[PDB]
Amino acid sequence: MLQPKRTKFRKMHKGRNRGLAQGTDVSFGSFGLKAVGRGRLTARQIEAARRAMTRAVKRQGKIWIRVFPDKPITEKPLAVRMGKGKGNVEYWVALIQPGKVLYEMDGVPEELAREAFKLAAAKLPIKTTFVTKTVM
Amino acid sequence: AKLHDYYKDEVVKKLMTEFNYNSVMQVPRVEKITLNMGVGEAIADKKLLDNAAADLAAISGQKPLITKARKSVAGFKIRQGYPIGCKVTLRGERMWEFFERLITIAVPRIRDFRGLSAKSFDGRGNYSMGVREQIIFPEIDYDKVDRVRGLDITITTTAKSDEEGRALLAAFDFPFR
Amino acid sequence: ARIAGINIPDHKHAVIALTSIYGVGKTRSKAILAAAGIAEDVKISELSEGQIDTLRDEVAKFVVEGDLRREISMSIKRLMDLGCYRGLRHRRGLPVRGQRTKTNARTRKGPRKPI
Amino acid sequence: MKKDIHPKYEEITASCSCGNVMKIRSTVGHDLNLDVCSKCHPFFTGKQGRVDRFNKRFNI
Amino acid sequence: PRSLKKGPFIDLHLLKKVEKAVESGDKKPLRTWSRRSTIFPNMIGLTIAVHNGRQHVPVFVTDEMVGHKLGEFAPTRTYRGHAA
RNA sequence: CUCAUAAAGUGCGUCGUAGUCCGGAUUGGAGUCUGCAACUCGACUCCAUGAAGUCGGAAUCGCUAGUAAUCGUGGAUCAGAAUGC
RNA sequence: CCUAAAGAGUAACGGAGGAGCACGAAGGUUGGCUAAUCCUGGUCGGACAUCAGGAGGUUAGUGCAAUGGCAUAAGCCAGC
Ligand SMILES: [Mg+2]
Ligand SMILES: [Mg+2]
Ligand SMILES: [Mg+2]
Ligand SMILES: [Mg+2]
Ligand SMILES: [Mg+2]
Ligand SMILES: [Mg+2]
Ligand SMILES: [Mg+2]
Ligand SMILES: [Mg+2]
Ligand SMILES: [Mg+2]
Ligand SMILES: [Mg+2]
Ligand SMILES: [Mg+2]
Ligand SMILES: [Zn+2]
Repeated sequence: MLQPKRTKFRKMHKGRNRGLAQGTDVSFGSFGLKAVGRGRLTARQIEAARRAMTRAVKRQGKIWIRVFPDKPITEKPLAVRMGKGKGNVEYWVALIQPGKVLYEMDGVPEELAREAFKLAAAKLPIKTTFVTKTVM
Repeated sequence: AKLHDYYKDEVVKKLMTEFNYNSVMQVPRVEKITLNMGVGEAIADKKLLDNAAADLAAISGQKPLITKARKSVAGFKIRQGYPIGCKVTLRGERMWEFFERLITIAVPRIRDFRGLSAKSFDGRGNYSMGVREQIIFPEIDYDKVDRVRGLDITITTTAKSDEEGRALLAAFDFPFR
Repeated sequence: ARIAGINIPDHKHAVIALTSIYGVGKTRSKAILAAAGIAEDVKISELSEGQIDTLRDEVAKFVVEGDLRREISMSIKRLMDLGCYRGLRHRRGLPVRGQRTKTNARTRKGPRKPI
Repeated sequence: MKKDIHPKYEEITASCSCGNVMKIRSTVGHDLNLDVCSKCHPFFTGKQGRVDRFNKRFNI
Repeated sequence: PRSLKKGPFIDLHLLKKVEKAVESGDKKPLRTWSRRSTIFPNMIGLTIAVHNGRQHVPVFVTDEMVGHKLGEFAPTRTYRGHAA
C-alpha cells in the first residue's frame, strides 16, 4: 500500500482531472500497461494490480510502477452533519489522465507479458491497453 | 630577520634551481603565521582565559585577540559570542624573529622530540602543528605557570601544493621525519 | 636546572632530583655524582652551570626519559604481538609473574568492580 | 603596531652549552642559558637481535 | 632461568628430530610433548605441534621470537570469562 | 668448628610534614642458586618503575606482668621453596 | 499564505500558521564587512567549541508567524 512518507500538508483540495497525461512513453522497460480512460487509482488498487502482475509472471523480468498515490482523499464518517470541518484523511489516490503509462515491465516474453497485463487490467478500475517500446 | 636574509640570499635561488621556475617570485613566500590557543574552559572560568591571554602575549610579544564563539553549540555548553579562544597573527620581521625563536630554541626543547610530521600539510601548501606544553618555551618561566597548557601553530604560505610547502620548509631545515 | 627535557627541583638535594628524573634511582644517582666528582650535599641552587653540563653529559652516557619509555613500550608490544604466555597475561591485564588470582591482584586488575 | 598595549620587548643574548651564542629579540628581559640548541640536538645532528643475543649469551 | 655456565636446555629427541627436519626439509608440523625445552636458531621458520594438556597446538617458530619456551607459547587453562 | 656480624638501642649528620629521601605493590631488563628441567609454577640479587594507602563504617578480637606491644634469632618439613607452625 | 478564477475585492463550523509585544539601542547618520554548509590540516578537542586553507554562492541572516523583499545590502561591526 503506497503512501508518501511525509507531506507538506495533511489535506488537499478536490481539484479537477482535466487534460491528457504525459509520461505517455515506455521509458525504462519494454512492455507497458497504459491508461485509456480517466479516473483515480487507490493505492489498494495499485497494490492489488502489482501483486497480480508479479505473481502471474512468477518473478522474472522487472516491474516498474510509473504512478504514485500522492493525493490524500478525505471521507466524513457516517451519521455526521455537513460542515464542522473537513473530514479526516482516509486513503490516497493518483489522478490518472488518458495516455498515462501505468505499469511497465521487461525481461519477459510477449505472451506472458500480455497475460499478466490482462490480470492487472482486470484489477484496475479504468480502461487500459498494451503498448510496446518504440525506438523513437 | 637573519632568517629573512637567509631567504632572500640563498633560498630563492635554491628554489629556482630544483624547480626550474620562470620567476624569483614564483619562488614562494610565507604569507602569515598565526598562533591559536583554544581556552574553551572559559565558560567554567573566564579568569583562566585572562591568564592564558597573558601567556600568549608573553610568547608573541603582541596583544592577542580574545576570540568568541561563532555559533552556539549544545555539546560544549557555549553561547554565540562567548569568548573561548586567543589568537595572534604574525607578519614580516615578526614572522622572522618568531620563526627564528621556534626553529632555534623551541623544537630542540620538545619533550621526546623525534621530528615533525611532513603529512601535516592541509593539501594547499600551508603547514600546521600542535604544541602540547608551552613550558618548552623560554618566554614563560617554570614556577609562575598556573596550569599546563598547549597551543597550535599555522604557517600559511603562498605555495600552491604540499610538495612546494615541504620544499620551502626543508630549505628552512624544518625538522621533518 | 634543565636535564633531559625535564626540570628538576631546585630547593632539594641532588640524589632526590636525579630520582625525580625518570630512569634514574638512588644508586644510579650515586653513579652520576661519583662520575661528576661532586659532593652530594651540594644543592641545585649552588650548582654551577658547567657542573650541570657534566651531569647532562653523564646521563647522556646513560639513558633516560623517552628512550627508556619507548624501549619499555616496544618490549611490551613485542611480547603482546608474539603472543607468549606473558603476552596473554599483559593482553588480559592480569598479573604476569605467577601471583595468585583467587584474591588480591588488585593493582593489575584495577579497582574492584561488583556485579 | 599600536602604542602602550604590547608587552615590553627588547634584544636578548642567549647562550647554548655547546658553545653557541645567538641574538634574539624577546620580552623576558634577562639573558638566556640554554640546554640544547639546533646545532647540538641529537635528531638535528642525525645521531638518533634475538639470535645475536642468544649466541653471545650461550655461545658454544 | 638457567645459569650462564650451564647453557640452554633441549631434549635429546627434540634435538634429533629438529636436526633431521633441518637436513630433510619441512615436513608436517613437528609433533612433540616437550613443553620444557627452549628454542634455538635451528627451527627458525618451522612449525611445531606442542602438547598442551589434550591436543597439539602448532606454533610457528620465527627469527624475532627465539629464546623462549614452547610451554609458555602453548596455554593450558582454557578461560573465556565469567558471566558469558 | 660452622650456621652467626643479632636487631630494636646508643652517638652524629640529613630529611622538615610533603603522597614526601614514607610506602614498596606492579611492571621492564640483567643475573645467581637448587634441581634432569624454575614456562604454566621457586626463591633470591642488581638496575629501572613507583600503585593503592594520609590510621580505616556498622561491627568485632587479644591481653592482668616480664603480660600486652615491639625488635630480632633458631628449628621441623625440605634438593630448592615461609608473612605459616 | 491558500481557496480567490494573472487589477482590487470576494463566503463557509474551508485548509495552515501567528499577535495583544520588544528596543535609548535593536533608532539617525558616517565608515567598513559579507553568509549557510562541507572537506583537508592541527594540543587537550571528540561529529560539532577555537584557527588556517579550499569548495560553495545566500542553500545564511532579518528581535518574534508567513508572504513579498534585501549585496547600493534592509544582513554584520565600530565612531558620533
Ligand atoms: Mg629499586
Ligand atoms: Mg605462588
Ligand atoms: Mg591516593
Ligand atoms: Mg602525612
Ligand atoms: Mg617475628
Ligand atoms: Mg628448606
Ligand atoms: Mg486577485
Ligand atoms: Mg480576476
Ligand atoms: Mg460580491
Ligand atoms: Mg554604507
Ligand atoms: Mg540599520
Ligand atoms: Zn647547542
